[PDB]
Amino acid sequence: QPPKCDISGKEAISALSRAKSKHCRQEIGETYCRHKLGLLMPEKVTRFCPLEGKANKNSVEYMPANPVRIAFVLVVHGRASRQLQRMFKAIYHKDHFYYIHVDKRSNYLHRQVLQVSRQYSNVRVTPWRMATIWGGASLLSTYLQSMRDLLEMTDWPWDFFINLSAADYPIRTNDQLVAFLSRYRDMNFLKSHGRDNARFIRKQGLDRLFLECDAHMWRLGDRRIPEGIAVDGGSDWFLLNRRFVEYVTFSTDDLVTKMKQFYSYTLLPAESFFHTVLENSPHCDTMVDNNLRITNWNRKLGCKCQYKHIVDWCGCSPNDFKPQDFHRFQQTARPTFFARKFEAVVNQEIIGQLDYYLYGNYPAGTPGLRSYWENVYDEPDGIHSLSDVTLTLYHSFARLGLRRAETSLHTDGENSCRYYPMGHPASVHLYFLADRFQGFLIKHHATNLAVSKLETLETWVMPKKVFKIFGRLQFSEVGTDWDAKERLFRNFGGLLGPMDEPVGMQKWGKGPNVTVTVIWVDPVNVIAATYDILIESTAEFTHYKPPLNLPLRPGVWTVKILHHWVPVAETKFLVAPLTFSNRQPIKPEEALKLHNGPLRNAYMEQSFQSLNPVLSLPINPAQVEQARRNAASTGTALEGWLDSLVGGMWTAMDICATGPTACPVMQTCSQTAWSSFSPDPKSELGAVKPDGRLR
Amino acid sequence: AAEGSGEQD
Ligand code: NA
Repeated sequence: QPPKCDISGKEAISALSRAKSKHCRQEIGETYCRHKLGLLMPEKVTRFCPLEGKANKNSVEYMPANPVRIAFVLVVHGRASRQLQRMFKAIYHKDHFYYIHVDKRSNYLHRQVLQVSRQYSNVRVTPWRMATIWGGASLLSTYLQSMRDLLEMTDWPWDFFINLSAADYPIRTNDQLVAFLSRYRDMNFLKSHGRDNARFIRKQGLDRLFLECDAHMWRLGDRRIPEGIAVDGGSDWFLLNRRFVEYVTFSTDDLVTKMKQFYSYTLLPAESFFHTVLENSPHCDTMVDNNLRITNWNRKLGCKCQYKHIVDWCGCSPNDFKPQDFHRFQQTARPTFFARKFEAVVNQEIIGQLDYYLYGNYPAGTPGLRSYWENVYDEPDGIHSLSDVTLTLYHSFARLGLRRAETSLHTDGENSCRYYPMGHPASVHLYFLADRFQGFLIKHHATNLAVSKLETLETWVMPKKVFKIFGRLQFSEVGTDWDAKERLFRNFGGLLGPMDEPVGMQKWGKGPNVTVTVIWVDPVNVIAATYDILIESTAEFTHYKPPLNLPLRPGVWTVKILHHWVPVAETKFLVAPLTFSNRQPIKPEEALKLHNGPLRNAYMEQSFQSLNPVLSLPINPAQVEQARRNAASTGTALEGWLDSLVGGMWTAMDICATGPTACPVMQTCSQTAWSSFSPDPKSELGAVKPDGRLR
Repeated sequence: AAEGSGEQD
């Protein structure tokens, strides 16, 4: 249907053009036309603060007689349940309160959090769940709804509100935190931007109208800053006392009313809403320009406009701490009690240092302290939440494990370690040891053919080393989902299919500027691409995604690096053929069109046939034919072709049984050191101790 | 260190 008014704004037309759903198209038009007539946004607002400007009202070894009780609001997303459990263990005290909001799209994490809320009476989860996208206006809705709920919980007499993510960690003990806040229980802790205020409004987009819908922040046009109030902002991590939270929730004065309307259509609203209300409210004289946090900002790495697909704006993110940053947690300039961000899949060592420094070492003999396990697929979420690539390869890993079981037993009689696969994988874990990726752990079901009984197993598969080499080059890798801020591939295993667009990365050490040549070679020695790159004298990482026509020929690809025709190093990566299409066994007409190389005979318009003889890469006419025969195969023939390629690039390190087994050489998973069923006390949550702590 | 996660356009 047509809109209620003529829509001529360039930005709004662009959003209507890109919006997918009918529901979202109408909400865009309605908001635009309401703003067109000037009855959506307030233009003047009352200020209730008696101060002409701001406040900024500026030891913890004493024992308070009336210690404050804290309400921790944890807004979490992702897969890092075990790291979250570890931080929860570090901040837990029986006298505090914990209200956990789990992103609507993180169901695995929500199931793990429910097990926590059931063990402890002072831990609850929000029954409502939002899809909190970066910068989305739904984050302020999340905070404001949680404050209303918390104020109505009569049995929870809390004095402070603290918000935390799964990437935060305490840098001081709970006892010191309670002592400090008990001494300043009438103060609100908020950190401002600390730069020019006019530029702050422009960089944040406060003068722009945004609308959240279909998990996207659409930019609709311009708007005026309301007159009569002072707009401030900064970090959206704060500490607010119950008095001020009560005012924000229940006040109907001109300031709170018009700000809730203004900030319903605001990008990053939690980064300026609470600042602005407090500064212009009767509580303005309580603000401390310090949020008691250390945020690891490194804008030379974290400002890459990496959310352009979620919001109609650019943005920045803090970096993850590394072990060399431990000294920063010992400064005494200003008081600080929390820090972010931490990520166990990026660097766990610094987390261990921080935790043992606060609460002491674990006893000698404690297992798992240098290990990390992260679940990347759980059966209740369904195979349709996986892709055809990950589903194909997880099945292959499981079969690789069963083949290890059969070959591990040596006997002339019947083999009691012979299995037949059943169904789909039950779960998949990433496995790290001392900040070094070890591979995948696949839990799967199978029938033991000797006794004819079903068993559950977990298999450990690890990728074979492929990088082969006084230059500056330190490492070379091919992958997808390159993280420019943390300089790593988020597709950890390098799982690739024919329709994927690989990326070549190189890592360099200090040295003078040089230029190198990169060569991409497909499984039958066809050169796909060639280009030179200047390695700046300061460059540490380089990467590039060549434009290759799809589908990619399946098999083992090779990337080579030369310096004026002098070979330097090389790496390999696997483009795997797929056994599933839409989660169903692939049909001959589909396998044919997908596994026979790119439509155009070559990968790019430019050809490089002149380089095959120079690089000693002849093209055997027999391989090309066999590759054509492999492209039409299905079923068993295709399963044997895939498993052959996987076996050449992956190793089944071990396999264990979760319950009773008939295979006499199979370990019990709980008795191994690598299984996700083995003890991991640092992330396990037991009974509350006499001191009220879990750690 | 400065605060604010927004960069223009
Ligand atoms: Na509970």
